[PDB]
Amino acid sequence: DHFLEIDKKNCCVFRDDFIVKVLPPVLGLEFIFGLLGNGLALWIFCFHLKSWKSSRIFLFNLAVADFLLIICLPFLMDNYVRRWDWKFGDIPCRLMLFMLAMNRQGSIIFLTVVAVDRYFRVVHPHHALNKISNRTAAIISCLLWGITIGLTVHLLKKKMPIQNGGANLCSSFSICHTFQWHEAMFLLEFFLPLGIILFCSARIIWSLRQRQMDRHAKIKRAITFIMVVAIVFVICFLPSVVVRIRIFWLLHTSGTQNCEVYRSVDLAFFITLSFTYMNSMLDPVVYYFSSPSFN
Amino acid sequence: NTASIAQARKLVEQLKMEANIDRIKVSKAAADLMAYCEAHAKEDPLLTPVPASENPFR
Amino acid sequence: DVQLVESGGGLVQPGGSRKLSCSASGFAFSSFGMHWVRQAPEKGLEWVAYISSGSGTIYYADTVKGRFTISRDDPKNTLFLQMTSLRSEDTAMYYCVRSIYYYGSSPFDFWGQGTTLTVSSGSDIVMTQATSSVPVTPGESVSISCRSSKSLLHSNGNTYLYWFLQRPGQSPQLLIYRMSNLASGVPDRFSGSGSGTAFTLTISRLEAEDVGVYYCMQHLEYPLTFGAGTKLEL
Amino acid sequence: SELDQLRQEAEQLKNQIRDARKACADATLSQITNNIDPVGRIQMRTRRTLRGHLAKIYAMHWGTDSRLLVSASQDGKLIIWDSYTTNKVHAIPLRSSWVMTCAYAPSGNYVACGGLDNICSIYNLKTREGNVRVSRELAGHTGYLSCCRFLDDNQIVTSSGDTTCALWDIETGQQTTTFTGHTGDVMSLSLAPDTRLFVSGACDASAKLWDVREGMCRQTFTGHESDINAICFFPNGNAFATGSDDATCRLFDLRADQELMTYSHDNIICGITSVSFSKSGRLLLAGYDDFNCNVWDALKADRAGVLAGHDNRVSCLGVTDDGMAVATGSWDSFLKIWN
Amino acid sequence: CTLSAEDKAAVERSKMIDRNLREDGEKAAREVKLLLLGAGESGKNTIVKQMKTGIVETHFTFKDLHFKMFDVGAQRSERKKWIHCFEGVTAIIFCVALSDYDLVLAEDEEMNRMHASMKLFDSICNNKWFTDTSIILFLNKKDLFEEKIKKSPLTICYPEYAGSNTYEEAAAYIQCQFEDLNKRKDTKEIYTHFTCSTDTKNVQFVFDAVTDVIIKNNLKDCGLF
Ligand SMILES: CC(C)(Cc1nc(-c2ccc(O)cn2)no1)C(=O)NC1=C(C(=O)O)CCCC1
Ligand SMILES: *[C@@H]1O[C@H](CO)[C@@H](O)[C@H](O)[C@H]1NC(C)=O
Repeated sequence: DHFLEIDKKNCCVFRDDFIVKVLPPVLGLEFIFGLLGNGLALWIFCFHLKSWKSSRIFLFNLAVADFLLIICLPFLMDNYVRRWDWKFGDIPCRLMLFMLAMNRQGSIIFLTVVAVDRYFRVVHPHHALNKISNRTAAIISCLLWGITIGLTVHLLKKKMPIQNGGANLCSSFSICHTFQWHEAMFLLEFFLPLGIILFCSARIIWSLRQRQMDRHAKIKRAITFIMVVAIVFVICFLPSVVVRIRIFWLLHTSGTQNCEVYRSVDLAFFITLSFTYMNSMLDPVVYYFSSPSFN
Repeated sequence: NTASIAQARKLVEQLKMEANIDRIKVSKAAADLMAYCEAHAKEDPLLTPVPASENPFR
Repeated sequence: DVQLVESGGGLVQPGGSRKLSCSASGFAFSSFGMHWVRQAPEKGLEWVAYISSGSGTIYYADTVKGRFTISRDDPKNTLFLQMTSLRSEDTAMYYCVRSIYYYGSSPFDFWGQGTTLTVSSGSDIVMTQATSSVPVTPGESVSISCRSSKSLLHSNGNTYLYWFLQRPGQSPQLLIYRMSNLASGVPDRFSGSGSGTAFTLTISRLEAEDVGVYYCMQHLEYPLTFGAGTKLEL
Repeated sequence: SELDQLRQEAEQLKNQIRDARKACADATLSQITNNIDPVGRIQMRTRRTLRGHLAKIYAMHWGTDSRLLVSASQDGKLIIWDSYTTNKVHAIPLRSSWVMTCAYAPSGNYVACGGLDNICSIYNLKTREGNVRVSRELAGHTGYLSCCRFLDDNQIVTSSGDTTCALWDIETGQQTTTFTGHTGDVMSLSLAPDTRLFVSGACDASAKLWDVREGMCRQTFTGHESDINAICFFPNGNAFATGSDDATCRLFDLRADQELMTYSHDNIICGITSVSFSKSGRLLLAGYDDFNCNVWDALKADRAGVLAGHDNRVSCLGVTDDGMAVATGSWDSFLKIWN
Repeated sequence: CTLSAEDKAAVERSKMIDRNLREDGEKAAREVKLLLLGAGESGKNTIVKQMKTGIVETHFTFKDLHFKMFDVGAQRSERKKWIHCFEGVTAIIFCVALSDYDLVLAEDEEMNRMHASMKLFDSICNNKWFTDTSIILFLNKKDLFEEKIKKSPLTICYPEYAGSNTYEEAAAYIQCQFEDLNKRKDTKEIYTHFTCSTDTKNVQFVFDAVTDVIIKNNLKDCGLF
C-alpha cells in the first residue's frame, strides 16, 4: 500500500490527516513565541550587555543556534499543511534539513558545554578552566560548530526530495530495514549528553549541599533552575527516542511487510518532534530571562 | 603637651611673615597672563594644530 | 667587570670541524644579542653571524651559510659557533661582540679578547675609506672620511653608521654609534659629522693613546659591512 | 592677661591678610578677558593606545625629549614606552606592588617610584650590565608617598601623607630639608620651571608655596572646599592651577596672592584627579572621575572640548614639553595619546 | 616593511617584554588576596603567628592555593586616600578583641574599645569600594573574655543588654550586634569565627570562606547568582 523505493530497501512512508490537523498550529505558536523570545534575547545580548564572559559567549552560541532552528519553521508549516508535499525544490529542502539537524545538535552540544562549565565553576572552583579568556572560548565554540557542521554536511550531498507519486517528501526520517549511522547517532546525541548533564547536575547538588550553602535563597533558586533545565531536556528529548527504539524493535520483528502496524508510531514520531521544537521554544525563558542580571 | 606656646608662637610668626609680602594688583597679573598667552599662541600645537608633516603621531 | 672570553682555537686540517665557545661573566647575557666577527691576517674586519635575544632571529653572512651554526645557552651564559667544511679562507681571529637594541641603545659596545684559528694549506652595501695610512703628530687634529654606495639615512631620521678603533695588539672598541653620539668612556675630543653618503670622524688634540686603525660600519641592513681601515702612524 | 592677646593675634593677622588681599583686587580676570577672541572648539583624536598594563594605572610622567613615557600600575611594574612607535623599552618589577607615583629625570637616566611602602626607590636606567637596578631606597616618611619630582640627578622632592614634604639627596640617601605646615595629607606636588620654588596641595583644602633652598613657606592659598588632588604651574611660573574633589578648578596668582578664576560647571559633580596646562598656558586639561577629561579655556573659563574614550576613572594627565601631544591614563589599564 | 634592523630588533624586544608581562599576569591572577584590619592590637599578632614601615605582606599556601595577606597597621593617614587600591581583594579579614569591653581607649579617656571597633566595622562594611567584598570577622581572646565575664557584666559596654551574664549568650549578642551593622545584606556575607584556638583551624576557616566567595563569584559570572 505505502511501499516506496528510497534505496529499494523495502519500507513505507505514510501521509495522514491527523498530522495536518495537529502539527501546523503547534508549530506556528512555537514559531511566534520562540521568535519573540530569541529576538529579545539577541537584542539584550548585542546591545544591553556592557560586557560578557566565556559563559556569556556559550549562551550566545546557544541563542543563535536556537534562532537558526526557529527561523526555518515556515518551511515546516508549508510541508505539513500539504500532507507531506513539498513545493520548494532541491536546494531549499536540503537547506531546511541541514538547518534543522545542525541547529538541534549544536543546541544540545552547547547545553552540555554550559552544564560542564557550571560543573567546573561549582565543584572545582580553583580550576584553570574557569579563568579562560574570551578568545579561548571563541576557538572552543568554533571547533564545536565545526564538528556539528562536519557531522551534518552529508544531507546536502544527496538529491532531494523523494518522488512518492502525487507527493514529495522533504523529510529524511525514513525507516527502511537497515542500520544507518545518523539514525543511531540520533539516539547517541541524546544518551550521551543526558548522562553528562545528569552527572554534572547531581554532583553540583551534592557539592552545594555538602558545603552547607543551600541555606541561601539564591542558591536554592540556582538548584531549582538546574533541576528545571535537566527536566526540560529529558521530557522534550525522551518520547521521540522511545518511539524510535520501538520502531527498531518492530523493524527487526515484523520487518517491512504488512505496513499497517507502523502508522501509529509514524504519527507519534512527528508528534514527539513537536516537543523537540518545544524545548527550543522554552530554552530562552529558562536560560537568559531567568537570571538576576535581567531586569 | 608643654609645646603649645611654642606652636602658637611659630604659627603667629609664620602668619606675620606671610602678611608682609608685596602684592601687585590683579589687573597687572591678568594682563601679564594674557600677554604671555598671546605671545606664545603660534607655538602651541594643541591650541593651533600643526599639519600632518609636523605631527609625529600621524 | 664585563668580560667575554673565547676559547677553542688552534690548527685545524681543511674540511674538518670545530666549535668556538664564548663565555660571558659580568652582565645579563639573556638580554643581549650576540655577534661573531673575524679578522683575517690581511687586517680587515668581516661579519660572520648574529643571534638575537630569545634566539628568535639568526642571520649569517653569504660566505658562511650552510656550514656555520651559531647558538647560545642562556642558563650557562655561553655562546657557541659550530663551524663545518673549513677552508683556507677561514683562517682568522674571531671576536665575540655584545649588542643590545632599543630606543637610544648603544650596540657593538663590548668586544671579546678573541681566539686564533688556523687552517693548514651584489646587493651588499660597499663602504670604502680612501686613506689607508696617514701620518700624524701628537697635539694636532685629524679627520677620517668614509663613504657608502647607498645612503644610510632612514625615513626615521637615523643615520646608521658606527666608528671603531683597534689599537695594536688589542680589541676594537666603539667610538661613535650613530654618526654623532659618543659611547661611554670615549673622550670628548672625538666628533662625528656628515650626512647621507659622506662621513667624517674628527680627532682634535690627538695623543699617542689614539694610534691604531679606524673602521666604519653600517647597520642599515644585513649583512653588516665594514671598511678597509685607516691606520694612524707616528 | 596676655594669653587672650596671644590667642587673638592669629585672627588679627588673618584679618589683616584678608583685608590686604581684598584691597589689592580691582578688576577680575573675566572683565579684562571678555574682549578677546574665544579659543573655539578644540577636538583631539586618539592617535596611540598603549596596552600592556593589567591593573589600574596610578601615575604617568613624560620625558624631556617628548618621546619616552613612564607608567605605573598596581601590578608592580614600571613600563617605559616609546610613544612614537608604541614600543616598550623597559619593564621594571617593583618590590612593592602598591605604587601611587612615578617620575622621570630630566637627564633621562633615572626613574623614581613610591607608594604605600613609605619608600621612594630610584632606578638606574643606564647601566653597563644591561638591566635596570635600584640606585638606592629613600626611607624616612611615616606616611604613604603620594608624589615625587626630580630637581636634578642628585636631588628629589617627595610628597607624603604625613603632612610633610621632604627634599632628599640621592648621593647619601638623607633628608636635606624638611617642609612642615600642612595639617592634612599632602597629595600633589608641582615644580617651578626654574627649580627654585614649588607649590604643594594637601587635604586641608589649602595649597602652599615653598622655597627649596630655604625650607620656608612663603604663601598660603585657600578657597577650595575639599581635598586638593592635583596642582600644576603656569608655563611662566607666576601662576598655578589646582584640582579638588568639589568638581572645581581654581587659578591662583603668586604675585597678587589671590585666586584669579574658578573653573566649574553645573553638570560636573565628580572629583578631579589631574590638572595640566598647555605650552602657551591658554588650554587647561583636567581629568575627572566621570570617565573623561575636559579641556578648559584658562582665560575665558569656557569648555573648549571633551577628551572621551576611557572606560574607567582618568587618574593621570601629561603634556609634552613641546606641546605636541597629551597623554591620559585611566583605571582601565590603558594609555591614550591625543593630538 | 619600512623598518630598519634596529627598529625590528626593538619590536622583538617589545614582544619578549609583552610575553614576560603576560606570564606574570596569569601567575598573579591565581593568587587569593586578603586584606587584614583590626582596631589597635586586637588579634593581629595572634592571627599572623597562627599561620606559621607601612604595608606588610604575608605569603602562605594551603592546599595548592597561595595567599596574599596585606596588613595596613601603623598607617596614620586618611583612609579614603588609599582604600580604593584594595577594590579587587577576595575578602576582608577583620579582627576584634572580645576582652576589651571593660577597657578604655588608652589614648582617649572615657571611650570604649568595642565601640571604636564597631565604628571601624561600620565604615569598612558600608564603603563604596567594598559593596560586594565579603568580610571574615575574627573574635579573639575568648578565654580571657570567659574568665573576665564572671566579675564584670556586659551592661557597662552595652546598657541595653538583657541576657544572662555568661559566655555563650554574651558572645551571641556581640556577634549579632556586629552583624546588624551590615546594610548590604543582599550582596555580601559575614563569616564569624571564635579564633582563640591552639589548633590550626583559622587557616581552614579562611580556606572555606575563600572557597565560598569564589563559588559565588563564579556563579555571578555564569549568571546563576
Ligand atoms: C534532516 C533530519 C533531521 C534527518 C537527519 N538527521 C541527520 C544527522 C543528525 C546529526 C548528526 O550528527 C548526523 N546526521 N541526518 O539526517 C530530518 O529529516 N528532519 C525532519 C523533521 C525534524 O527534524 O524534526 C520534521 C519533518 C521534516 C524533516
Ligand atoms: C526487500 O525484501 C525483498 C524480498 O525478496 C528482497 O528481494 C529485497 O532485496 C529487499 N530489499 C532490498 C532491495 O534490499
